[PDB]
Amino acid sequence: KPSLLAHPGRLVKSEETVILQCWSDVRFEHFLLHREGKFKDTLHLIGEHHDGVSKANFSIGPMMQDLAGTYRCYGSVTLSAPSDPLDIVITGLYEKPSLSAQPGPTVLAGESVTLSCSSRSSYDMYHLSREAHECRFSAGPKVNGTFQADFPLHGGTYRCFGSFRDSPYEWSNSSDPLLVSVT
Amino acid sequence: IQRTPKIQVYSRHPAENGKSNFLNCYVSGFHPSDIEVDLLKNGERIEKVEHSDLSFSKDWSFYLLYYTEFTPTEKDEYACRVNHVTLSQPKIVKWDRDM
Amino acid sequence: HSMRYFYTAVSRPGRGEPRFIAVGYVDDTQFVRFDSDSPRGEPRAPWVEQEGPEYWDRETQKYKRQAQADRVSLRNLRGYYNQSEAGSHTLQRMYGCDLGPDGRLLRGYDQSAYDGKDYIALNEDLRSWTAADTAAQITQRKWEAAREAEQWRAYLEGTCVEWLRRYLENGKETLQRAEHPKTHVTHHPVSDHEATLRCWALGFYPAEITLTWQRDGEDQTQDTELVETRPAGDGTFQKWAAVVVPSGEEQRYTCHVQHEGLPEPLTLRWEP
Amino acid sequence: ILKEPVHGVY
Repeated sequence: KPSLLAHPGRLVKSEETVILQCWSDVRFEHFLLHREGKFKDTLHLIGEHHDGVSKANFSIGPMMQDLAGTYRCYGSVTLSAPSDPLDIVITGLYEKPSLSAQPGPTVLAGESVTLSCSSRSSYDMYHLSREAHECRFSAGPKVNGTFQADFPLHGGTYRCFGSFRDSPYEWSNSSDPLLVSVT
Repeated sequence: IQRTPKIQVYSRHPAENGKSNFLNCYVSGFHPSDIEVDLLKNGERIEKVEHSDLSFSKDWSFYLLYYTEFTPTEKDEYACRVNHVTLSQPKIVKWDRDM
Repeated sequence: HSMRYFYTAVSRPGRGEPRFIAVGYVDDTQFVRFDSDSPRGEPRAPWVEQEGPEYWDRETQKYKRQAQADRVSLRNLRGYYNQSEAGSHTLQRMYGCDLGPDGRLLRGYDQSAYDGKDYIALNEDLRSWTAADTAAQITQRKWEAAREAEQWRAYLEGTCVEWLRRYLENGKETLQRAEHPKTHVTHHPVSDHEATLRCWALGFYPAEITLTWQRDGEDQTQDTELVETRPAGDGTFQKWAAVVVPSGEEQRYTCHVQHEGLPEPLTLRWEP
Repeated sequence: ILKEPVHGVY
């Protein structure tokens, strides 16, 4: 199966562009990029050949909500197996949440650190990136009117995003970058 | 929600046989917005007919004005044929020069 | 005076992308249109034909983007109601600003309907929404996270008012000048003992009119046939009001015409 | 003038 990679990453800010790179070891003379989601599509590209690597660079234009979803790429010699799914999200559609750390952003190695993403906006879900693969559903409203989730977590800069269950690929503006220093 | 259109056939100015005028069909109060409106001269579709851009009232129901240039005579009859999902058959309203 | 915009987006499942139609009015005078089915913002009144080509490019751009947002909105709306793919659905939005005698803001408004039914409206404070149902609560929640209420309050209180006052200056000879109606009464026999009296109001702008039949000076609110005010096509409006009277009692009936473009009401009487 | 389509998706 071919490989599908987002450059610089699968988190695309609204009105910005991302490139999906489809590349294989097999010599395919054409490449297919198919999105499944709110609005589906199939994109056709000729296919560059260099050192036994067959490659195409699909450019995903000014990011809009209809371009977000799960992309797969295929190669043909005139269809190959699907490339594993690549979820491409849009971000920046909603107000940004606050990211905190208990006990504190700077800890010593071995201390458990937890991150709290919170907002007055009723996000159903919250996403933890650093690259993202952590989703924790929200809890709230809190007496404050806050909707919050906790990500039990060496070191890095963390962001967190809110989203709603109906549109899993549409996230809030990024939270301010929180740097976890594990000394 | 489905609303049957109200149909009014009329002229832009008081009909005067032999004088240029415009024949209007005002359809309003209807929902959904898909509507077929023809203007008929002695039963025959007039081919060059224009209409206003889709708008709607406060109750969310739509209205459209179809119109065509025409010279009323005593010998010619005019009508408006409206077709809409709420209609069993197309509805024809004849032009009364005093309505 | 007021400025209102009317959006109509209609899904064409399997017949292409949703059709988006928009119209802008200043009082009862349309001035702009847009149809996604080369989509261009287009003037419909001569006093906006005097904005420059950068006004109109900006306008077109927003239009085509509203058509792309509506296309996603209708795709969400169907999801909220668990509606199928095959069915056509309608999304309407009306918004704009009224002005008071001071030429400044009286009220702003922004209301939406889905398949003809109320859906979400901006509250008068221009800070909150009312959600018609549980589907519209998801939209409210997203618009609140979007911080939309402010975008709209900056529109309705600022640019909506500034451009209405500029439109009204640019069309002062048409928009700030009421045209009073031209009235006459017609007469038709009805069966053997009755007769129709029809009171006509033509060539009037704006469209707000009151026609009333009086018998000896008594209001005949019942037994009066009142037709919907209708566009004439030349920018003016038409309305008639009929009453069925006994043959030979026609002289007791007076028609009364009230329109803001009149320094005295019009009283009419069919005489034989 | 038209209202700017910002994030008004329903």
